[PDB]
Amino acid sequence: ATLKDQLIYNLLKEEQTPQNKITVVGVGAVGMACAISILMKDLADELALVDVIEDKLKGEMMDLQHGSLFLRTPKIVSGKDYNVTANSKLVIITAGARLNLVQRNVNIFKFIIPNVVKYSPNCKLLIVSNPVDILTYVAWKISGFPKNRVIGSGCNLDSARFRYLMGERLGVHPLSCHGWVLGEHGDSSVPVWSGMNVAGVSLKTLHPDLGTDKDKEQWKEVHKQVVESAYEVIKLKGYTSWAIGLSVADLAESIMKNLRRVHPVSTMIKGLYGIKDDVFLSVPCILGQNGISDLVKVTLTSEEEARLKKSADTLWGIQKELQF
Amino acid sequence: ATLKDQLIYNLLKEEQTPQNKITVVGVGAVGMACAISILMKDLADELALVDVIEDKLKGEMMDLQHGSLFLRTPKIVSGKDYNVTANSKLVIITAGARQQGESRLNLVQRNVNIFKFIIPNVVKYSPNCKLLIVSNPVDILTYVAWKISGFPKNRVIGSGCNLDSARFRYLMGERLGVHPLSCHGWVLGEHGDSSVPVWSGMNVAGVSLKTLHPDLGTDKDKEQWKEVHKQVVESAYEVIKLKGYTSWAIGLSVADLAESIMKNLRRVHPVSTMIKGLYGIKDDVFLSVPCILGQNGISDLVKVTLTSEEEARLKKSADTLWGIQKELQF
Amino acid sequence: ATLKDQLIYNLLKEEQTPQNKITVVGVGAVGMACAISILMKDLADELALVDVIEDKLKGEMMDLQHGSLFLRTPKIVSGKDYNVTANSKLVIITAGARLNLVQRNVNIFKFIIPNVVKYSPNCKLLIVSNPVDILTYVAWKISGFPKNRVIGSGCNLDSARFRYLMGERLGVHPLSCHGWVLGEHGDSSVPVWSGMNVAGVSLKTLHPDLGTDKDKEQWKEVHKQVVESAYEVIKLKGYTSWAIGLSVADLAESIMKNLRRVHPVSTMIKGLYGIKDDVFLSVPCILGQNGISDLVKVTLTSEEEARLKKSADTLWGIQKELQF
Amino acid sequence: ATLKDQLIYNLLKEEQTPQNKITVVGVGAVGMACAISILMKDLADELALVDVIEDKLKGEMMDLQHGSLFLRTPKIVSGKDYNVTANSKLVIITAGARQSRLNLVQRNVNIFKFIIPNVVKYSPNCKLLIVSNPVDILTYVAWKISGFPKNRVIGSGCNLDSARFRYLMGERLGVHPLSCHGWVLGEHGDSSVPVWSGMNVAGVSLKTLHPDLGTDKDKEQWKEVHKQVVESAYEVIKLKGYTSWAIGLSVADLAESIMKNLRRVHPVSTMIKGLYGIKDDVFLSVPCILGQNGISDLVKVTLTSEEEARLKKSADTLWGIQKELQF
Ligand SMILES: NC(=O)C1=CN([C@@H]2O[C@H](COP(=O)(O)OP(=O)(O)OC[C@H]3O[C@@H](n4cnc5c(N)ncnc54)[C@H](O)[C@@H]3O)[C@@H](O)[C@H]2O)C=CC1
Ligand SMILES: NC(=O)[C@@H]1C=CCN([C@@H]2O[C@H](COP(=O)(O)OP(=O)(O)OC[C@H]3O[C@@H](n4cnc5c(N)ncnc54)[C@H](O)[C@@H]3O)[C@@H](O)[C@H]2O)C1
Ligand SMILES: NC(=O)[C@@H]1C=CCN([C@@H]2O[C@H](COP(=O)(O)OP(=O)(O)OC[C@H]3O[C@@H](n4cnc5c(N)ncnc54)[C@H](O)[C@@H]3O)[C@@H](O)[C@H]2O)C1
Ligand SMILES: NC(=O)[C@@H]1C=CCN([C@@H]2O[C@H](COP(=O)(O)OP(=O)(O)OC[C@H]3O[C@@H](n4cnc5c(N)ncnc54)[C@H](O)[C@@H]3O)[C@@H](O)[C@H]2O)C1
Ligand SMILES: O=C1N[C@@](c2ccsc2)(c2cccc(O)c2)CC(O)=C1Sc1ccccc1Cl
Ligand SMILES: O=C1N[C@@](c2ccsc2)(c2cccc(O)c2)CC(O)=C1Sc1ccccc1Cl
Ligand SMILES: O=C1N[C@@](c2ccsc2)(c2cccc(O)c2)CC(O)=C1Sc1ccccc1Cl
Ligand SMILES: O=C1N[C@@](c2ccsc2)(c2cccc(O)c2)CC(O)=C1Sc1ccccc1Cl
Repeated sequence: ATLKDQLIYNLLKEEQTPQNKITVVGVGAVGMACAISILMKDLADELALVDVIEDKLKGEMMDLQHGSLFLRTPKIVSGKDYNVTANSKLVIITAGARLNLVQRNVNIFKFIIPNVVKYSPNCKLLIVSNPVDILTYVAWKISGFPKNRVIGSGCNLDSARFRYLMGERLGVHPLSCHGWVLGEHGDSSVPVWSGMNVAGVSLKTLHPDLGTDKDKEQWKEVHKQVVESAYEVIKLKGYTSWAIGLSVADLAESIMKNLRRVHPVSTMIKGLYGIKDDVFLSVPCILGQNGISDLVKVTLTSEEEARLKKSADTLWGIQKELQF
Repeated sequence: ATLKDQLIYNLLKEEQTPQNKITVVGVGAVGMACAISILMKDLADELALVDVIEDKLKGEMMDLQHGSLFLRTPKIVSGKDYNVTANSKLVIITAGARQQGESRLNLVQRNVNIFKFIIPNVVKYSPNCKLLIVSNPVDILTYVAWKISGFPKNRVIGSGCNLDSARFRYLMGERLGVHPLSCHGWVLGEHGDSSVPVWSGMNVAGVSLKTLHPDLGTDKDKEQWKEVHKQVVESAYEVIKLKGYTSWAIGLSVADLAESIMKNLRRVHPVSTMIKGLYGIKDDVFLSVPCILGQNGISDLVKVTLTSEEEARLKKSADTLWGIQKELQF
Repeated sequence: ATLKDQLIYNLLKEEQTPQNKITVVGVGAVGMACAISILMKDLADELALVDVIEDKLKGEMMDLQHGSLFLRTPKIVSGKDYNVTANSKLVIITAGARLNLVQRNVNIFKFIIPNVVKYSPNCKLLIVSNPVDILTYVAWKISGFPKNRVIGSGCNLDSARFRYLMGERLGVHPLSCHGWVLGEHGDSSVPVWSGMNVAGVSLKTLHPDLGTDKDKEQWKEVHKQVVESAYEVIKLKGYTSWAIGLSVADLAESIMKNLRRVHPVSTMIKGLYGIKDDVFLSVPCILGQNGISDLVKVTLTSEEEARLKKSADTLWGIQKELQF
Repeated sequence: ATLKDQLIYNLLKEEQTPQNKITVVGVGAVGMACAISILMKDLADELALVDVIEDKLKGEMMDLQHGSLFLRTPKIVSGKDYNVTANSKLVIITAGARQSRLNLVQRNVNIFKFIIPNVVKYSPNCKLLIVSNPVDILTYVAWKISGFPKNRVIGSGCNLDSARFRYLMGERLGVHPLSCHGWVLGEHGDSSVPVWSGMNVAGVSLKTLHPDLGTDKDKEQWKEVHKQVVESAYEVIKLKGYTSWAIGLSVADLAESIMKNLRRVHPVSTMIKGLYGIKDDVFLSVPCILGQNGISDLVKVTLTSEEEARLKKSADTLWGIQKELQF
């Protein structure tokens, strides 16, 4: 007659599978920022963590667990073995180590993806690890999931940084500053000037020289600052964490709560802008409980299409040379 | 005109003084976990960050700012200068660099020295703020914050046993298969190794565990519930061994205190306060008891009936702390 | 091609079922208060409303729908026909008359409960309609559900009001004021004085007269004022809504997110306190994804135990005369 | 000693002036919906309720207070006397009672003549958020009676109109209303203007994709989406007898920008003199930046000639009513 048995009468031991489980793969600075943002948004009833460094993994798990009083996620687990990830709705891959980088990371996915698939055959994959557009393709390929269930973080953070910088210029909350950065994540991303607006007032229409060499106000600087800010953050603190974690949590929210909000994420663009290769790039997608159910067909200028087409060529050039 | 002027007509450019500003001093692992938890709880309309390492400081600020789309804290600032902290309602001190293997005395003297410059700068720019001390040793450093600031007792709060208690309830919830929220239990006194678990208060739904199980908390306990408090101490060392530091649990616990304070909730939390006049304690020491927290900081405290042995452990901590504190120079 | 097909490319069209659906039966003052609170707590991805008054029902649905921009519940439906309630995790019954009260609400349930079960066989039932302890038994009896999946709102509001009044006297937030009102909802509930505490400090130990007539401070009136308050709110306002909505939403949060928090709700207490009859009364219960998995065995004084057994006799006396 | 004093030692006997206080004037269906939504969004540390029906007011206060355990707003107060409203940051006016119009007007002006001065006396530094109808006119009336600068007098205006529109838009497109952008401006209600040029998803102009958007020759008749916005309002009233939830939610959204100084852009009613050839003191909805000082800025929407003419017509009609009011 334990104290537990004296205190509590059990009606059923009928344990059941977690209903809204999320797994993060890789407990580096990016993965843990994703984890804490996810925990604080009450998106999962069970959170699983996986990594190859066993000590760091257990220690992060316990540190999260010790915050359980202040959370609404009743079960947090971790392990190197992927059985802990079983029955995840969403699995978020951040594992890496900050063309060498590709095959290096391709070998890693060859282990991770099949294990993820093994234990959550019907999950959505959200790839954050870089190069994210290539690695989203790699995951799509290895897992054999339909295109809707393999999502890259893509230009989600790029766009968010853009909207912050735009809001600073205008003196307006980023929520009310709209603008899309599409295509290849990072250096070669495309700011779609035609979609930039506040309250439906297109900045292109008011300012027809927007984002061109002529522009007297040099709004191209804003997109340049998006990439410059990324290098400056790494220069200053060594890594990026908070912003990517907050943006991934926002994607997870749409997926887990089947919101059908639209986000700039990396999806297979074969069939658009004259691209015929099996490659992934960022366009606005509708996110929900089976991942990317729909995408928005943004009208690009000839110069913008050309930039996406060049990225798709560069990326297929790397991908045809890959060993699976 | 410029594009901004063509787009937006300005009605006025007046005023602009923060209504719910929080400052965090020290942007290490603890500081930044406090910052992100505070931001995701929509507690502040402005967050200020302060450190001595200028590069790190600026990059941490930027990193938070780039997540602005996903938050409702419209202004994040940072700087080595305390002018960025002006008009803070709450100022959280997580500065000092964590202990290696170094001792308490070495930690004490280095962090006392750090506070001698931090605290007056905080007081200058935010004379009416509540101060929340997290840096270790927390009970001593809360005293130090109080002595230097000249603040009344209600506005100097030490994180104290708030994390100890959170871990205790976590562990208690594990053994019982109940959410920590519904497992009640208080760890009081000196933060860390010497903390006191108050067995008589441990309950679920108002049912005293001690009443059900009289051996609870004793050596004669066949179920060794006394290990639950031991594991609170053990789990802390273990986390530090495994990942090198602690961040998430302390950050979450601190954001909870900040919530009570900023929203004037008058919830009861176990935090360190100036305890002179209780438990036959006569010296100026800060220890954790259950404190009502709100917009004036600690407005009231709960008088917990302690056992002879629990009273003795607190008095012992008070004697030891004061022994250190009398030999400090200001 | 339509504008939609011009703007949006579909990957997959097949309609997925809701992951976290809740139904509210009865769109009166209580039902809609439950709904708004549930909606502002982000507990459901689908909300279904049912009533017999078709106009009021449609209008209430539309009114919620028109607030969709400010919510995170992407689908809101209504109907007199229970097919709109299909696949609910949780079904909350607030339909009824605001002995005669019993028989006529029993006749309503003979139609409601089978229809609920038909379309959501694995749902948790949460009963709010009065008299709640009797009607919870009625719902259990008719549904054929196991007892863990039939939950009466019970003493959850009574305890919430008790903690509010306690907080006012002590000048402490009700969250930090702990105290349990158990047994039969309403006039015959039992305040468990031994459990009343702040920070683990027993009020009864500090103030032995607590809950007796000898008490100079009349702490016994705190429990009486719980009952007086209910009647007073009705006199002043005509009904109660907000408090009960909020309390139901809190129960729903533990159920839907599997929190395993303890709440005072109505459950089958046969086998406890000498009770032999098939009756439902409030004890502290652990709430999660399977409804009530466990029960806290509160130590009650001789008088408290007898008060509970008395209620059980009274409730069975009524129950045995009912026609199903 | 008392139980409280044996349990609790007091360090200071309080009490600060209220720091994040909101008052709601009028505890009808709309005001109580505003109240619950504000409470569930943790926007205030003190909520004050005012009305002229004593019993109802006291009963609503108690009902809310009884849910305190589940809220984070530690002080909820009410009264017919406006001393209970002292030091509010934001005062929300939903007083009047449900419906001619000029009847509703001069009737509600008589009400405002008592309400507004009382509000001003106890919170001279508050922002006013007017919800009561006709909202554009009644926002003008609160502005004039108060003597407040125009930045602190905000009308709910076309906020609800724009949210209904976005709901309808999202229903058509199979997208969440958050990702469906579109603005309904001008006079709240029957005469509101859908700005077809701003209507977009992901910055893709639906007008650019479909130049017939919002026109008569539109083969998909997207004009009906605006008509449905107005038809929706009549339908709700017919079906349930009043509107509450949606307006409450939208108002709470405005309160959040204001109390948290977010500087988000919302379609609210503001003094529009000097724009679109409007020369009178009239309040019409345009996109406004909302923060701790109310409306600090407004967005200059480029309107078609027909859009501008509709705003001008509302302005003339509104001014013609306003000029005749007795204060
Ligand atoms: N798409 C975007 O917007 C962003 C992408 N990223 C990417 O996130 C990735 C990680 O970033 P950091 O956390 O800063 O690196 P990190 O070095 O701090 O952490 C990486 C983690 O991956 C783990 N790991 C390595 N191999 C593994 C394996 N086979 N299985 C499981 N875990 C394994 C490591 O143990 C380590 O904990 C990088 O690829 C980085 O480029 C970074 C931020 C922005
Ligand atoms: N009370 C509790 O339960 C706590 C649980 C965890 C940690 N607690 C303490 O937080 C502090 C800080 O922990 P952390 O892990 O964040 O230390 P770091 O070394 O990583 O970071 C410290 C920062 O402190 C900064 N620092 C250092 N000096 C200064 C000055 N003079 N002003 C401002 N900031 C300063 C320094 O640059 C670092 O950025 C340490 O005393 C821990 O024992 C206490
Ligand atoms: N358990 C608690 O703590 C409670 C606190 C407050 C209310 N409690 C009870 O909720 C119910 C409902 O109270 P409410 O104030 O909401 O009554 P209303 O009259 O406003 O609404 C009842 C609705 O119930 C509808 N109704 C009536 N019959 C039906 C059927 N057969 N199916 C569906 N809906 C039905 C009817 O049309 C109304 O719309 C009643 O038994 C109250 O005693 C008890
Ligand atoms: N702007 C929008 O989009 C709105 C959409 C919905 C409704 N909107 C208006 O809110 C108000 C109130 O609507 P509601 O439906 O709540 O009317 P009620 O009759 O139920 O409530 C009115 C309350 O107003 C009170 N009242 C009446 N007079 C007073 C005075 N003088 N002081 C304080 N309170 C007063 C009265 O006693 C009632 O309690 C009305 O003008 C509606 O057209 C506007
Ligand atoms: O923000 C980051 N930091 C990384 C980076 C920064 C500059 S180039 C790559 C990065 C690099 C190394 C380590 C690390 O943790 C992150 C990884 C990454 O993809 C990003 S987002 C980014 C990067 C470049 C341009 C624009 C953007 Cl929006
Ligand atoms: O959890 C922690 N980690 C620290 C620690 C852990 C064991 S002893 C001190 C710590 C130590 C060293 C570096 C560092 O960053 C933190 C600092 C600290 O106070 C705590 S909380 C703690 C510590 C000991 C016993 C019980 C508790 Cl609830
Ligand atoms: O608070 C209420 N109001 C009702 C009531 C009130 C007095 S007796 C029954 C009620 C009555 C009529 C309409 C309605 O919506 C609710 C229904 C009900 O159960 C409650 S809770 C209650 C009722 C009596 C004593 C104690 C409590 Cl905690
Ligand atoms: O939604 C409502 N209901 C009211 C209404 C409806 C049709 S005309 C006025 C209304 C009317 C009567 C009573 C009442 O409580 C509300 C009050 C009101 O302003 C609105 S919003 C509205 C009204 C007309 C067209 C478009 C909109 Cl977005």
